[PDB]
Amino acid sequence: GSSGSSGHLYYCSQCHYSSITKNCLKRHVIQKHSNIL
Ligand SMILES: [Zn+2]
Repeated sequence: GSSGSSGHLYYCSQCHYSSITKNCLKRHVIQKHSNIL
């Protein structure tokens, strides 16, 4: 047998969250974090 990490997801700019595409992930950054400089 064998072992390893899970399939690819795009990771958040400010936490450990991840999603399918940047087009979904940006909504998490808009809603859950301070999306400012
Ligand atoms: Zn996040």
